[PDB]
Amino acid sequence: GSHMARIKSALDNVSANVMIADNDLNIIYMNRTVSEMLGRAEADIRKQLPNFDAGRLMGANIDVFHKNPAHQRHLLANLTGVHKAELNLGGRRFSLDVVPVFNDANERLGSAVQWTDRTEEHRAEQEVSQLVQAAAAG
Amino acid sequence: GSHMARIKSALDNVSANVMIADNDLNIIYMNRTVSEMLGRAEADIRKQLPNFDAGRLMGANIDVFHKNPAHQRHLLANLTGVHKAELNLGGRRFSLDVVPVFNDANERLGSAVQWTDRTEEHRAEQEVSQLVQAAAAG
Ligand code: HEM
Ligand code: HEM
Ligand SMILES: [C-]#N
Ligand SMILES: [C-]#N
Repeated sequence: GSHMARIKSALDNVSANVMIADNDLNIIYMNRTVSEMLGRAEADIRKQLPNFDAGRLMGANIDVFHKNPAHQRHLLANLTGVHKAELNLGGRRFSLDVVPVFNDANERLGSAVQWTDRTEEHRAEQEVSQLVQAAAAG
Repeated sequence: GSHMARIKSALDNVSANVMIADNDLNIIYMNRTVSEMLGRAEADIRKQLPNFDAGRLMGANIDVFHKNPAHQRHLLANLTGVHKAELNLGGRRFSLDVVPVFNDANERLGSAVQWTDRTEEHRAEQEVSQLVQAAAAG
């Protein structure tokens, strides 16, 4: 359907990482920003997920990527509003934001995930964290 | 005990917002950074929590601040590693990171929370989020 055209228009060049999987968890869209970023980080990511091929991403099922794919599968299948969480990707830390997406006829197209790098914030936290616990007890 | 001295030394001037409550949820420490920041944001915060008095913070019980204080109370009481979440504070968005803290004799002193502003990231997410859902269905 032409939902796909509207999507490319609105997101293709926006500043955010954006990716969409269908109801089968098949990647059916990814914007330029996220495409560039996953390109660079491929080797680093491969250390974590040996199967990750950046160039083989469209069409891909994202189960491969998930520790227990059954868990996202359920999660997604019930998502109603936004889900907020974090992931490690290639030793970098991202906040992830997932929302379901629907066509004009309110059918569910799938799920939109948006990744925001927060590696620095996250390392800082780790520091302050151990620094505090070190101080509290020599 | 002198755990308190080591804490002030290590954290008083560090770049992070840091605050510690005891096993009773009484604020027993707050660093300079978080003190300055909560000062500024007091009026904004008061819109959300009418009781919030910035200047009356040491000694304060943080139940007042929590929607169902019973929930953090349980949470904290079982915390073993780090807890990561988010909060609204005075219409600003913060990532929060909570770790238990212990003295030299492994007694539990209480809980250390660290707040990291992510209002901008969070508004961006909201945008991209609705932008996507708008595009997917006119
Ligand atoms: C539309 C695309 C995708 C969606 C909708 C999706 C969905 C999700 C969701 C909902 C979570 C929730 C974590 C939680 O709350 O427990 C998650 C975690 C995670 N995702 Fe994805 N994912 C997608 C693509 C990817 C890709 C491309 C990767 C890696 C290349 C990936 C790797 C991970 C990792 C490492 C986690 C952390 C927990 C785990 O490994 O199971 N995801 N994902
Ligand atoms: C040592 C100090 C504090 C600790 C350890 C503490 C602990 C917590 C924890 C563990 C959560 C978890 C949220 C979740 O996962 O459901 C939370 C949420 C929250 N905290 Fe705190 N808090 C502290 C001080 C404060 C202060 C000073 C405020 C406001 C002035 C505050 C306001 C909130 C708010 C608004 C939430 C969101 C959910 C709710 O309102 O119950 N906290 N807090
Ligand atoms: C998927 N994150
Ligand atoms: C409390 N955050």
